[PDB]
Amino acid sequence: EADCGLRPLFEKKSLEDKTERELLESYI
Amino acid sequence: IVEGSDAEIGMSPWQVMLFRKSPQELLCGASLISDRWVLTAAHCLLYPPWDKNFTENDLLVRIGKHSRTRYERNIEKISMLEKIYIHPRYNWRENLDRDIALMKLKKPVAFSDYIHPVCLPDRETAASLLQAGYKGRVTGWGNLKETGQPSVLQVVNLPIVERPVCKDSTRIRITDNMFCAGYKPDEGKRGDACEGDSGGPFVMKSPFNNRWYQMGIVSWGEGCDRDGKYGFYTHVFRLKKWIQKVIDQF
Amino acid sequence: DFEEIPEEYL
Ligand SMILES: *[C@@H]1O[C@H](CO)[C@@H](O)[C@H](O)[C@H]1NC(C)=O
Ligand SMILES: NCC(=O)c1ccc(Br)cc1
Ligand SMILES: NCC(=O)c1ccc(Br)cc1
Ligand code: NA
Ligand code: NA
Repeated sequence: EADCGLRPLFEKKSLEDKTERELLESYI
Repeated sequence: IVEGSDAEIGMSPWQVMLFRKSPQELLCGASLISDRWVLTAAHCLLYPPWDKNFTENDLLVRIGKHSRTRYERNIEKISMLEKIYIHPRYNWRENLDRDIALMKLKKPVAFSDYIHPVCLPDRETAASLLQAGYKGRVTGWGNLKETGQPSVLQVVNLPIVERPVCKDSTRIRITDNMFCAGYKPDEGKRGDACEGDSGGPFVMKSPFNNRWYQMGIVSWGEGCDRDGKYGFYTHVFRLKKWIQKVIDQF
Repeated sequence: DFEEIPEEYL
């Protein structure tokens, strides 16, 4: 649980997936 | 998933496939919330109108997958079920209110680049992020159109819809344990879950702590990707007290 | 439609 929601191939490497920015841009 | 795209490798490491042992087939999606607990929709396990009432021994969960049909040797992990728990007030008679179930695995699954749990929301994350217009992400191996099947996991981002619009789209009684998501006809963009996606996760990436949270469970829709219809999702936060009670007791 | 899984899981 302490490490939940942090993906090894993305957040843990500071790599972004191809569409997560679409989500961020909607959080106005 | 209709009008989605292929997932990236490791994009949804909490995604779980519910798999029928015999005949061998996809039943539903699901999600990994710890090394021994998997979250899904209750209707994936119990739906008397369709003579559906699975027991533990009928099912397997497959974790770490990308390909729908392949056995992904050295990547996926297959787990047997110790026990199924369905919300005691799940309403299969009327509207799938409280459409939630937990599955405890017989042995803990080892985490990897491909296998990692999603977070469940606290009250504040839910209040902040469950707002009309805010987008979440739905993933699954279900059909690509209502009337066909994907090679690999599909992903689509969809906006949460205002509750009055959700209610006015359907004759089904909508409850506070549900929310709906999808584009409106005038928005142009499209997308939806479809048959085989139910029980999988609707996730949002918190902009406060950069973690993924499971806000919904793919629950029901009338058709797939129809104009003026929306997909309905179990409101995970609203059912958190039951989730916690189950994990604490068992 | 699906590739057979290892017998150990069945
Ligand atoms: C589902 O099956 C279980 C096990 O056979 C049984 O205990 C339960 O009463 C059934 N539920 C319904 C609604 O038929
Ligand atoms: N007999 C159950 C039934 O007619 C039903 C219809 C729509 C939903 Br959503 C859930 C259940
Ligand atoms: N019959 C279409 C279908 O299975 C469906 C399930 C869940 C959502 Br959300 C949207 C559609
Ligand atoms: Na209505
Ligand atoms: Na629609």
